[PDB]
Amino acid sequence: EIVLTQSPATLSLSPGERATLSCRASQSVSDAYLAWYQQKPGQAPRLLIYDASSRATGVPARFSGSGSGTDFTLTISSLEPEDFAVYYCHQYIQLHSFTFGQGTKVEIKRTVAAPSVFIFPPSDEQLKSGTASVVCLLNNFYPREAKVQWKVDNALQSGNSQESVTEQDSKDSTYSLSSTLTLSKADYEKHKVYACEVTHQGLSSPVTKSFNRG
Amino acid sequence: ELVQSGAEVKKPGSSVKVSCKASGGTFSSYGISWVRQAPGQGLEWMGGIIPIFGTANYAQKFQGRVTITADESTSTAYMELSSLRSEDTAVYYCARYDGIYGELDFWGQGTLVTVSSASTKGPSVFPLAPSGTAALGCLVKDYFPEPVTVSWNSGALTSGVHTFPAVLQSSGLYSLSSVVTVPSSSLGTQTYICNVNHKPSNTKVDKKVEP
Repeated sequence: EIVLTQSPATLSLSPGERATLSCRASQSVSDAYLAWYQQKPGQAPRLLIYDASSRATGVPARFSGSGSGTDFTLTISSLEPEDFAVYYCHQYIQLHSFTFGQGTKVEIKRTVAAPSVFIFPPSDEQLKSGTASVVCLLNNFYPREAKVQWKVDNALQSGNSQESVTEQDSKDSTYSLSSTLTLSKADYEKHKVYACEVTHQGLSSPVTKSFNRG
Repeated sequence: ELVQSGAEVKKPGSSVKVSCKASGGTFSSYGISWVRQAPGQGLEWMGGIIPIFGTANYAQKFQGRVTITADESTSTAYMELSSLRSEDTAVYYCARYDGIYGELDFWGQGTLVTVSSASTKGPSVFPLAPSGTAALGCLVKDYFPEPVTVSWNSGALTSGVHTFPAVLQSSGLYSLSSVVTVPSSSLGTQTYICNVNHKPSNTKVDKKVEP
């Protein structure tokens, strides 16, 4: 019934900066049956504020809320790297109907950081089974944007690597990334030099990590 | 604390029944709600129960498709959703609220329900071998469904540990690597084990990573 509208969808800010998130209700939820939750990646929501403005135990002072009727706000007065999270409002005026806002994603800006690059060769254990996974790690970088290209012998390989990025580190706001090249044992054994070449704005010229099949 | 049951696969058409176990027993005064989260989606309220009365409200969306119950004896509550379709794949959280208020002040850890006509497979674990700091890790390949937990040295090492989000491979099995940066000097002395647990298939495997 009561529709909560959160704004903005994403807030990209640096530490120190103020994050003010808005939550609008389709009808009055009173002197506030309104709450805010923080949801960090891989975790349950956590209560920050209830009754529009009441701070829950353990929630740091830099969090506060205000509003009544249909207009509410949550403020992180001075943003901290640990505040990377999605934030949700929740109205509970009639206990038979709980609705939530669509959330606001708070992302943390930082200084440019170079990826430390590593290459992993398949284990012998994996090879006995007839598959070769080759893993290239781009560690602790910023911003998100990176180019990982696989070089077998020296020809550009395509179409059989998957990437996965971690979420911004709670402590230093960096990303890490893995590129995994998966080949058949036969396909793997076709070539010799397996190379990972990483292009990032934290590096003056693209770094390459490689090993020779052995 | 509220302790939820392990993650499960269910086939389309069936029904799931998730447990939420309360603290001590004093969930007398408090309600228990079930909120679910579809992947990359918002929070969605399914229903609540005030246990001392065994009385349940539900969202209109989940009318007589959901049934929520409490067990007065051993202080656990249950959400049971039926006619599971692809759309019902979600993390199912239980949470505690006070009847005179309504804020969800404490939440369970979450229960992943994968609605799929696909069988449970445990993963294989392979070492990512060490290259003044050194990367080492573990590849956790070919499992179903999610999730898998990965710890290092039974919990003794947490610093510098990146465990990646799983990918879904073209085979329809998940894979993931968990890596760690340690001092180069500690390699040929400090021993490193990755502790993998895929609960849907009772698979605990501990793997040493050497160069």
